[PDB]
Amino acid sequence: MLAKDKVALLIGNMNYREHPKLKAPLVDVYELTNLLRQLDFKVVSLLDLTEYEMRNAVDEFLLLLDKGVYGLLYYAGHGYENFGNSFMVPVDAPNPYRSENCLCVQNILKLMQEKETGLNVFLLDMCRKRNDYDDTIPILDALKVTANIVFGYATCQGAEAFEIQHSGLANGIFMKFLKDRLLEDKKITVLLDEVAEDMGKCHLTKGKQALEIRSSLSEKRALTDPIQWAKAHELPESMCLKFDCGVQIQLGFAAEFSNVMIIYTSIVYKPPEIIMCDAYVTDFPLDLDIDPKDANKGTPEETGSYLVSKDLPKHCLYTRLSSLQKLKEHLVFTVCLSYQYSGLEDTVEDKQEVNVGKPLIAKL
Amino acid sequence: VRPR
Repeated sequence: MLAKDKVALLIGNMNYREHPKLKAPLVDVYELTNLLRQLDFKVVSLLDLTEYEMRNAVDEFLLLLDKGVYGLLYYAGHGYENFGNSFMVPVDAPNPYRSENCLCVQNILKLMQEKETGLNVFLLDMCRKRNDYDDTIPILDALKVTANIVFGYATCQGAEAFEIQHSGLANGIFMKFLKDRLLEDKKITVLLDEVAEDMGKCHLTKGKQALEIRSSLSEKRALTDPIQWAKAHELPESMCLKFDCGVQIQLGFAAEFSNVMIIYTSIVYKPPEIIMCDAYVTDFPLDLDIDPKDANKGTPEETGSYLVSKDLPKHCLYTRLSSLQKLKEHLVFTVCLSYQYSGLEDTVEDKQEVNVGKPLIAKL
Repeated sequence: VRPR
């Protein structure tokens, strides 16, 4: 079977304002993103989205879909299920909340079918208990019979999906088993059936979490099928800032998610006549809500990044810019330089505005 | 040990 293209939106919600926070969606999304890229998917991965941002992202996803295109949605975070409809809960959901604060997966499915996709895959890594406060009874149009729909639910209706408390960089339970099967060259239904059996050996979750598979896929389609973001993943180029005093500072940028970028700085040149100099970043747009106590750390790990010292240049200072989708205007920040001349006593301070526009998903 |  052939795909016209293969596109995936992955969303991982953790930083809930009014509900228990989660931890593993970060690692689950990161790792599924890379696995899907190995299978030649165009992937948008996003963390910590509000209701408005989740709908925007689905709208963007749906734009990428067309006839014959494989579309895959993965969601890791709080969810629930009422009356056969699954809902994804955004990080700004009130408590209590209801269906109007959430995205109904069946609505997304209907919209994808209208693009005449060749395959629709939903992997829902979320709880599926009822929401007693949500007594809306909205019957959607009967979906068309396109015989190309596959759901892999991390858990069964009325049950919870889990991740391991206090477990560092461990996956949630679903991704823990999915990750070791995703690359198999097998019909997606068969692949998921295998994951279900792997999970049936997980002692921790037996009797509480089991995969549910729902499928009407009547062709042997797989995530590996041959294909026969553009403005969504633009990264500013590395730049070399030369200050008046001769010091030069390298500024580099790394994508961690489509809405999380790491900036890092290092001294690449210090004139002989200057004895000491430090460079740091500051004055980021208020929208990104960067806390300066969290910036200019000696290690990526200290910024709360999934990235470790070995995936990035060494001996820099790193700053994590999450929530890039909130960036309304241009990403303008300041590179400050402190230095001192041999023979002098005064610490001199220079600064320089830098403007890299709207990176990654901020680009809209 | 932690539900979603």
